[PDB]
Amino acid sequence: PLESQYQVGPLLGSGGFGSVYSGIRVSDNLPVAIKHVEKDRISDWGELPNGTRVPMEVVLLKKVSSGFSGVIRLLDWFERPDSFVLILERPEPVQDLFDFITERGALQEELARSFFWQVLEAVRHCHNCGVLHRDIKDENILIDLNRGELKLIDFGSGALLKDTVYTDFDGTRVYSPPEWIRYHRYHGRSAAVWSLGILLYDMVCGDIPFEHDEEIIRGQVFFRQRVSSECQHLIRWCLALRPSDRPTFEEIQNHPWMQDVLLPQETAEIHLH
Ligand SMILES: COc1ccc(-c2cc(N)[nH]n2)cc1
Repeated sequence: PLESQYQVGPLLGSGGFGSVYSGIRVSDNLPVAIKHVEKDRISDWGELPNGTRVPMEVVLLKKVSSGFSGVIRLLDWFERPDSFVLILERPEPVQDLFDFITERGALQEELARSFFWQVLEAVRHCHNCGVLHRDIKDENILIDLNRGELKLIDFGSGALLKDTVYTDFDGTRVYSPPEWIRYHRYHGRSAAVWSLGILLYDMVCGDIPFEHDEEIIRGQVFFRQRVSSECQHLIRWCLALRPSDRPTFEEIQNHPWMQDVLLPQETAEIHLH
């Protein structure tokens, strides 16, 4: 079965998410990523339209895995006695946004605008599909270096999108909102906008704004790099302490800083090639 269908290459990475290997689909030589997740480590379980017991990650990936290239697509999955195996698409050449920022430093605003816009479109796709990611951050964003296209990865901390309060959270603390830190309660969309504010600051400053719980709660934004007034305004808006004071996705995309975005191919030509 799986073992004959795929040629296993080297280990790409491992962590909280499991172990991911580079691979090639034997039928058409297609580049793939093979992700292994131990059953004993899966806390959130769900069921497909048929009713098979699978990790929540598989449920969420199927709901979002269609035509749009802003989310990494689930090609297939397999159940083993003690693990689940996920076959994912693999761009080549690729680099995650964390590694990209680490190597190149703070991004030019034209580049951050293109990247941030693409993340916003990917998050809107997830929400339209009834999926909440819950771990939007530089490490969970892949850059397709040839096309200048960004892809969201790791739906392992995600949930089905709902309009009621969430009282559980297992994403990244430094990207978590003050309402979670203080009350252990948040609403999906406004918590997503907070994490987007953390991500934008990270792109234009080269590092995250807050380290400690006290800083998150105070929510005072200091700029360590030269950043335009419009970009600073948008960041401070996404990072409003009161969830109801944060912009909607529409308000972010209509912001003066978000106007005249480059197309992904133009972005690769100017900044990546
Ligand atoms: C280096 O290429 C990849 C490709 C895909 C992934 C991935 C996708 C999801 N949902 N988790 N991990 C990681 C690395």
